[PDB]
Amino acid sequence: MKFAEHLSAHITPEWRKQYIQYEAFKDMLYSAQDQAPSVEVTDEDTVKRYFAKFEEKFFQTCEKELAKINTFYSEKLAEAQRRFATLQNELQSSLDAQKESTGVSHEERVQHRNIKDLKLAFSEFYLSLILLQNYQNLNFTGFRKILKKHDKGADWRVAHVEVAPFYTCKKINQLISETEAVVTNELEDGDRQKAMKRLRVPPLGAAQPAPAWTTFRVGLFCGIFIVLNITLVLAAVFKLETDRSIWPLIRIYRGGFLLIEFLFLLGINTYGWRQAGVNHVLIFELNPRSNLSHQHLFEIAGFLGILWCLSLLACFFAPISVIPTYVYPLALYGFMVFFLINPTKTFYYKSRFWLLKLLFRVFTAPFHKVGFADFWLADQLNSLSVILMDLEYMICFYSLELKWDESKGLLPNNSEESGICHKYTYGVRAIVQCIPAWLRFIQCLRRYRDTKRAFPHLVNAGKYSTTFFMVTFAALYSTHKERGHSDTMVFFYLWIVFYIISSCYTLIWDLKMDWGLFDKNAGENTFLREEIVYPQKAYYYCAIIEDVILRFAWTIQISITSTTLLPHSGDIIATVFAPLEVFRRFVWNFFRLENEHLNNCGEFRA
Amino acid sequence: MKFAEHLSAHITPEWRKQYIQYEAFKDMLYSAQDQAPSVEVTDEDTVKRYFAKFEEKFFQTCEKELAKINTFYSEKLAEAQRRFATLQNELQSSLDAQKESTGVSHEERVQHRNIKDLKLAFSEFYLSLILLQNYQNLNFTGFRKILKKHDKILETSRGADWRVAHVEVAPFYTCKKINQLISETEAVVTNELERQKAMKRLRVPPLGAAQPAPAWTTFRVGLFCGIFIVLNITLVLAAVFKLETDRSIWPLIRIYRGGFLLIEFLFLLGINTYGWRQAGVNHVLIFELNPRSNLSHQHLFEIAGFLGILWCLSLLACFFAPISVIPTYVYPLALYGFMVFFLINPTKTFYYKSRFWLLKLLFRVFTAPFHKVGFADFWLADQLNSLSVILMDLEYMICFYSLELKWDESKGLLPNNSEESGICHKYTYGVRAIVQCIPAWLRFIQCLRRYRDTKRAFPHLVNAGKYSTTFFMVTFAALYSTHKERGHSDTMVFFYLWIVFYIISSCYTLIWDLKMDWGLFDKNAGENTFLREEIVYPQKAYYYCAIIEDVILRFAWTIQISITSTTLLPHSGDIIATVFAPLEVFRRFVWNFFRLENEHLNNCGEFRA
Ligand SMILES: CCCCCCCCCCCCCCCCCC(=O)OC[C@H](COP(=O)(O)OCCN)OC(=O)CCCCCCCCCCCCCCCCC
Ligand SMILES: CCCCCCCCCCCCCCCCCC(=O)OC[C@H](COP(=O)(O)OCCN)OC(=O)CCCCCCCCCCCCCCCCC
Ligand SMILES: CCCCCCCCCCCCCCCCCC(=O)OC[C@H](COP(=O)(O)OCCN)OC(=O)CCCCCCCCCCCCCCCCC
Ligand SMILES: CCCCCCCCCCCCCCCCCC(=O)OC[C@H](COP(=O)(O)OCCN)OC(=O)CCCCCCCCCCCCCCCCC
Ligand SMILES: CCCCCCCCCCCCCCCCCC(=O)OC[C@H](COP(=O)(O)OCCN)OC(=O)CCCCCCCCCCCCCCCCC
Ligand SMILES: CCCCCCCCCCCCCCCCCC(=O)OC[C@H](COP(=O)(O)OCCN)OC(=O)CCCCCCCCCCCCCCCCC
Ligand SMILES: O=P(O)(O)O[C@H]1[C@H](OP(=O)(O)O)[C@@H](OP(=O)(O)O)[C@@H](OP(=O)(O)O)[C@H](OP(=O)(O)O)[C@H]1OP(=O)(O)O
Ligand SMILES: O=P(O)(O)O[C@H]1[C@H](OP(=O)(O)O)[C@@H](OP(=O)(O)O)[C@@H](OP(=O)(O)O)[C@H](OP(=O)(O)O)[C@H]1OP(=O)(O)O
Ligand SMILES: CC(C)CCC[C@@H](C)[C@H]1CC[C@H]2[C@@H]3CC=C4C[C@@H](O)CC[C@]4(C)[C@H]3CC[C@]12C
Ligand SMILES: CC(C)CCC[C@@H](C)[C@H]1CC[C@H]2[C@@H]3CC=C4C[C@@H](O)CC[C@]4(C)[C@H]3CC[C@]12C
Ligand SMILES: CC(C)CCC[C@@H](C)[C@H]1CC[C@H]2[C@@H]3CC=C4C[C@@H](O)CC[C@]4(C)[C@H]3CC[C@]12C
Ligand SMILES: CC(C)CCC[C@@H](C)[C@H]1CC[C@H]2[C@@H]3CC=C4C[C@@H](O)CC[C@]4(C)[C@H]3CC[C@]12C
Ligand SMILES: CC(C)CCC[C@@H](C)[C@H]1CC[C@H]2[C@@H]3CC=C4C[C@@H](O)CC[C@]4(C)[C@H]3CC[C@]12C
Ligand SMILES: CC(C)CCC[C@@H](C)[C@H]1CC[C@H]2[C@@H]3CC=C4C[C@@H](O)CC[C@]4(C)[C@H]3CC[C@]12C
Ligand SMILES: CC(C)CCC[C@@H](C)[C@H]1CC[C@H]2[C@@H]3CC=C4C[C@@H](O)CC[C@]4(C)[C@H]3CC[C@]12C
Ligand SMILES: CC(C)CCC[C@@H](C)[C@H]1CC[C@H]2[C@@H]3CC=C4C[C@@H](O)CC[C@]4(C)[C@H]3CC[C@]12C
Ligand SMILES: CCCCCCCCCCCCCCCC(=O)O
Ligand SMILES: CCCCCCCCCCCCCCCC(=O)O
Repeated sequence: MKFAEHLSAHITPEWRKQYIQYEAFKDMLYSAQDQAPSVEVTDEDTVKRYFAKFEEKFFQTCEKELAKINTFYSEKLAEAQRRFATLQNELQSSLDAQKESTGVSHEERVQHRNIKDLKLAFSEFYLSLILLQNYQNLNFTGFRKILKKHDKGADWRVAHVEVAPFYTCKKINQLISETEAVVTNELEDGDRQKAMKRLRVPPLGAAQPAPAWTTFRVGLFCGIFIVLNITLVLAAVFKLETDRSIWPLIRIYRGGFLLIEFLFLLGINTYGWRQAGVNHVLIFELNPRSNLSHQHLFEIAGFLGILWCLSLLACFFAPISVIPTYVYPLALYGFMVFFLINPTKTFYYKSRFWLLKLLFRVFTAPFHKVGFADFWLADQLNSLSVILMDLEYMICFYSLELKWDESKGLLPNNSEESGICHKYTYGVRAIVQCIPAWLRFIQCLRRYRDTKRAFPHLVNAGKYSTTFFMVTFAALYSTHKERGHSDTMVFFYLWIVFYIISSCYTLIWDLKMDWGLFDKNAGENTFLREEIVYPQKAYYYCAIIEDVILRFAWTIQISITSTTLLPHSGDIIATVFAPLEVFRRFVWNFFRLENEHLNNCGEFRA
Repeated sequence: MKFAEHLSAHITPEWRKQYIQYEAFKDMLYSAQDQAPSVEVTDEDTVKRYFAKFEEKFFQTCEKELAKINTFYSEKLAEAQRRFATLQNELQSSLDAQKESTGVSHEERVQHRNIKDLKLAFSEFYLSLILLQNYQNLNFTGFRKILKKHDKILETSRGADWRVAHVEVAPFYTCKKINQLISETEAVVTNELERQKAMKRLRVPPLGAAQPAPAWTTFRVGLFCGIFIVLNITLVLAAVFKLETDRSIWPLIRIYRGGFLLIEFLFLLGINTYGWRQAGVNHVLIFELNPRSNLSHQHLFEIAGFLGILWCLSLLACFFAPISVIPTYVYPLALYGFMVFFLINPTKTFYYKSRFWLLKLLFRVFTAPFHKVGFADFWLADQLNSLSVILMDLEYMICFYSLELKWDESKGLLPNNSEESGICHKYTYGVRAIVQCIPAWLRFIQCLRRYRDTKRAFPHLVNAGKYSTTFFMVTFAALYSTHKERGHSDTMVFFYLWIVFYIISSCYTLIWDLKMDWGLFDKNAGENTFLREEIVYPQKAYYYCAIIEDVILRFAWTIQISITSTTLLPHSGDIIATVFAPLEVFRRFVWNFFRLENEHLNNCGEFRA
């Protein structure tokens, strides 16, 4: 799209006559491409003459429009400071009239109407300032784009555009800060939240509502998913066979359910960030022009939910009666992976390719610098470890447990489980669960070796490394219970000895390094930090309590399982707790990204 | 909303200091509203003095706003004519540059770039002209609203004589020259710049009305559509598998066909209003709807999907028979009862304005002779002509729940046997006949009233014949059926008449559709073969396909009378009728698209005159 159509789409005609006429230069460039001769048509010396002309005429035209853009941004910055002076005098007059209502009622009612009217006045003035940054940054991007199209110029953009007064003058940016500092101290008399609520203008080309077609698709997918889920519940209640164990099916489909729930919660998270003002575009280093809003994620979440409901429903009662049952769980995940890769330039190709790059960089953790996106994804994998181990179990079941001859082999004939796949034997289960905590450990050590700062890159390393010992002790306990040694219970102690640590280690951390709460300076925000982006502190306290509970939720599992001795209690509690784990990650994302935006806690961009 | 907040929604802030600052006057009214003394507080003569001072002070304030807005529109209209002259100079200079490529390539490419750029120039010129029309009519309604609010508060009528004697003669309203300025813009663009494309770019959809519906309503439309689709599929599967194959499902089909027709009609009406809005046919003026707030296509898709969901659920509950203690014959009654309740809900929720407007329209239509027929009344009374099967199904359901259903049996909705012998589904007593002729009676009486009101024997009496043919059509059909029941010879002699009138009614109401409703086959055709001079919709293939579709569908019974008399299937007639009813609603949906266009263009109904 070459930053040509969407650029004109988000261009206001009011200043369009003096923006970088990118479309006009496109027309000139293609039209003069149409008259490119060959070696025989014009001699090589004349070819060099033609190319030298082309390049120098393009560069002098660029110089002319460069001078035009500098002239406009100089006059408009003089206008911006003149408007600063005028609006400052008007706000001083409003403050004097406030003193006429404070230090010395129809008059007071008129004065607060005037206060709100000037509030709207600096709102549209902030909009004009946003238009001026549009001028600046879109001019920069158009310069780069047209010049690199000509090149396909570099020392020209650097030696003209990067030093031109139309981008070297970052004061307009801090002028926006003035518009901030003028408001909060004078308009709101010290209220930051209402300021950022009113004056902060969402981008017209990015934060605009998504097309009604995408919202309709989201609604259609959500409705189909709801009805399919209801039909699935009824099918389980009635049409499901009660004489066969349904555990392999649950274990196979628990990963897909956890992934779809995660995508839906991530859509909610990105909506929350966008509304609260946390510019995750900069934090994630995403493309400012085109990015996935919350609806574009709800769409994929609903589509995959429909896909999972249909697959599970076909697994419940066979519709074809000639196709074996296991084909549905195989095909669902197979074409989910296909949709993930999808080499063709369709179905969110930009975001899918970006995610594929991120996954490749994360998985090969030690040999790559850790950005915020990489750390964030390798942390998200920590709470989605159930998906990885469930995929491992599905592979094991399809390899060494499933009977390919029997059509209804997915649901075992017997109601008892004795296969190797769901056991901790050989340590395979232990290893596939420690993968997410291995990537984070390696990434933390890489950050330490890249910044030579022992803190917090080494405390993070210990926090991530506790799970190694915890899982190892759990595996030893399971094996020694299988064999029945005297040391068995001893290993159990070590599990509980380390588990209560590996939760506390990830509980004093989530509340202090990630969420930044319990700050030394609190003031009005009890137990919180100085600045709270989100509206109500009740959300903050609910998040604290929820994380405190969910980091120890394993206590309930280890309490019921070791006491009640139900026919099948461990699997039930694990399957119940996995969605709670994903919910905990969803809650954590809000406050982690907010703190990263505010205090730059990760020291990523510095 | 008192035309205050939604008004503030559609107000460009750049002229906000120039319109009537309605909120300000709302504040001044509320001031002295809290400053109104009593008889004991101030004596009666002083009460009159205070009230008269209030009248005079709002009156000179209204005079000040009158003068300010008059001066602003005078300045803006002088600016508009200077802009018109200057843009005419620019556009004729573009004509000269065009002649450079025509009478006197990079130059031609640049010329068409300036052509598209100037097209944009008059795009925002049209936007500014529309803003001036806003300055006119929205401010007009602003004075209307503020003065009438003051009148109600102060129990006076001097505000009415003020608006009539100041605003109605004010230069800012009497000067309709800005509307003819838009007219000149359109004429110049059509003649010089470019009809279909000219009315496509210049015509700016209203910012407060045609703006896309909130995403929280498009989402609801999607949710309802998806639930409906899945429920529809589950219902088909339940019919294929879980439906009992020993009983006759005919009473259920007949009871539940009416709701399906109504929901399909509402969905097709949503499609129709989207088509009118996109094609540029303003249905707001023609239908006499409120320009500010009206139902867009999504607001109708929402109700259609919701009612489809409810119908599908009711049919499913009648199918699976859950709870196991509530009988099967409660679900259709509950569904139709709640539909009626939702139509007549008195609370100010769920499209209260639209529902009250529809209630008024239905009351005016059904008491046909006593009310002057507008376009809305004629249109609604015409819509029932293709929805008569719903009225027939409601009559059948009434008869079934009264005289044939067994209240003792739980599974009484589906009869024990597989044969039908009840009176309800027959033509006996003419109850199935008079119910069929109700929409025709309403239309016939409405058009006779139209004649008695305009004294123009045409086309108010030819249309009366069109709506009266079906009287003889139903009379002969019912009499033939009754005489065939007994077996008298004359029944055969009567049958001819039915078929005879079948080719005298469907023909008669065909030449009407293609000539006086749609207005095609006009004497002046030109390039538009078989069509009228000006066509709004893009492709003429749509028009020809519509002609073929209407020709086929107005003659539907030809197939039915061809099949039920040949195969002699035990239940061919009911199957064919149930198949044809949705086709009948589709034929009405197609007819609307072109009837409204012709009414907009040629004022064929002669309604607004
Ligand atoms: C046993 C049966 C159980 C069945 C459960 C199956 C799952 C049910 C799923 C429920 C619906 C999920 C999606 C609902 C929200 C859809 C959002 C959407 O697409 O609309 C956009 C919405 C409004 O648009 P606006 O904010 O004006 O524009 C923003 C510009 N980008 O803008 C927004 O995005 C903001 C508002 C929506 C986001 C906040 C609320 C999200 C949903 C909260 C949970 C709802 C219930 C979830 C499932 C039940 C479990 C609790
Ligand atoms: C495989 C291991 C199993 C464990 C789980 C691992 C995968 C979890 C799901 C993916 C991670 C969550 C989504 C990550 C993106 C979040 C970032 C965000 O808020 O913005 C969305 C992002 C923006 O991208 P954008 O700015 O449009 O790109 C412009 C490029 N110039 O755009 C995005 O949305 C980026 C992500 C791609 C698009 C949405 C996700 C598609 C996933 C398809 C299904 C995956 C199935 C995996 C197989 C499971 C089998 C068990
Ligand atoms: C991705 C994988 C590939 C796709 C897989 C196929 C699609 C999903 C699975 C559809 C399954 C449909 C049902 C198949 C029935 C097979 C036979 C059977 O066991 O019947 C179920 C039961 C039997 O009742 P019985 O009285 O024994 O019938 C006697 C027959 N004369 O009968 C009953 O209980 C009644 C039947 C109820 C069926 C409800 C099914 C609802 C969902 C269907 C699909 C909806 C999709 C909608 C969304 C699509 C996207 C727009
Ligand atoms: C045996 C199983 C059988 C299965 C059958 C089940 C029933 C099928 C039900 C299908 C329902 C589809 C209707 C839902 C469409 C709603 C679309 C919508 O609301 O989108 C908004 C759309 C674009 O909006 P925009 O122009 O951006 O802005 C408008 C300014 N306010 O604005 C619009 O509304 C305009 C564009 C959409 C409307 C025109 C096309 C809609 C209908 C297409 C056909 C649908 C299928 C019909 C059923 C099949 C039989 C033929
Ligand atoms: C009883 C006899 C049965 C035979 C059928 C008779 C009823 C058929 C359905 C109603 C007729 C179709 C609706 C006609 C609308 C035509 C105008 C149009 O396109 O605009 C929609 C109109 C605009 O209204 P608006 O401008 O918002 O309000 C004006 C004041 N501000 O707003 C509208 O949409 C107006 C209509 C009201 C809202 C939608 C319809 C709700 C009705 C609920 C279901 C009706 C159930 C009837 C009983 C059936 C039992 C068998
Ligand atoms: C407004 C009206 C009043 C309210 C209406 C109530 C809701 C609509 C009716 C729901 C009916 C649910 C099914 C009830 C079944 C009762 C038992 C029965 O006859 O079952 C039939 C079939 C075979 O059962 P069988 O195998 O014999 O059972 C053995 C017992 N262990 O067993 C089966 O049913 C097979 C499983 C398929 C069930 C498909 C049901 C799909 C629809 C459910 C509702 C969806 C609503 C979603 C939208 C809500 C809005 C968001
Ligand atoms: O839409 P995209 O896939 O992101 O590609 C477009 C555009 O592709 P097209 O040539 O097909 O229009 C190209 O614009 P130019 O720089 O060549 O003028 C270029 O991508 P390619 O050259 O590889 O095709 C560019 O860069 P990128 O793909 O890295 O984003 C990008 O345009 P935008 O950066 O403005 O989106
Ligand atoms: O929302 P609506 O039902 O259309 O009513 C509003 C508004 O009602 P509210 O007082 O509740 O805001 C009133 O505006 P005022 O004339 O009092 O300023 C008045 O209706 P009521 O007095 O009966 O409540 C008026 O008339 P109507 O309801 O007939 O339309 C109408 O305002 P609009 O005419 O601008 O729509
Ligand atoms: C993550 C996604 C791709 C799900 C993984 C599915 C694929 C990769 C896995 C799951 C089950 C697997 C099969 C399980 C068992 C056997 C039998 C063995 O003798 C040859 C390999 C073969 C045939 C495997 C091939 C790969 C396989 C199809
Ligand atoms: C560098 C340090 C801190 C981390 C190294 C992590 C690796 C080497 C650890 C983490 C989890 C461990 C496994 C946990 C459980 C089992 C099962 C047991 O019956 C044999 C050992 C075995 C298979 C362990 C092997 C080593 C292991 C894979
Ligand atoms: C008390 C414990 C057990 C449960 C409560 C935790 C849950 C329900 C709370 C804690 C954090 C909360 C979120 C915090 C902030 C926001 C942003 C706001 O714009 C919308 C609500 C939203 C998205 C909240 C939704 C509810 C939420 C997820
Ligand atoms: C209206 C929307 C929510 C869909 C309706 C779904 C719920 C309310 C329906 C669908 C399936 C129904 C159940 C189906 C079967 C039985 C068995 C018997 O004991 C009667 C009640 C009972 C237990 C029903 C109660 C209501 C029920 C649970
Ligand atoms: C158009 C909408 C309202 C649907 C019509 C439903 C209502 C009006 C109809 C449907 C069936 C009807 C019932 C059918 C049969 C009888 C038995 C008779 O001895 C008294 C009246 C009574 C009890 C009727 C009352 C009205 C009734 C409940
Ligand atoms: C004014 C004229 C032109 C139109 C009047 C239409 C009315 C009066 C007509 C139209 C349909 C007619 C009915 C059609 C069929 C039957 C059944 C028959 O067994 C007795 C007469 C009866 C019940 C008719 C009575 C009169 C009727 C109701
Ligand atoms: C083939 C014959 C027998 C029957 C088919 C008729 C149907 C499919 C045709 C006839 C009239 C047509 C409509 C006429 C005009 C419009 C308005 C336009 O903006 C979108 C398409 C739309 C909405 C058409 C859709 C298709 C349509 C409904
Ligand atoms: C005007 C143009 C389209 C001609 C229309 C012809 C139609 C209306 C005519 C011509 C032939 C006719 C059919 C000829 C023969 C019979 C057999 C008789 O036992 C019942 C009526 C029936 C089935 C007629 C029904 C009406 C009919 C189909
Ligand atoms: C499964 C049946 C679906 C019926 C309705 C489908 C509605 C969505 C069709 C999408 C077509 C592509 C249009 C994309 C336009 C956009 O995203 O702006
Ligand atoms: C049947 C369950 C539905 C669950 C999801 C419901 C989504 C819509 C809920 C609307 C809440 C109120 C907001 C209405 C806003 C509006 O009027 O546009």
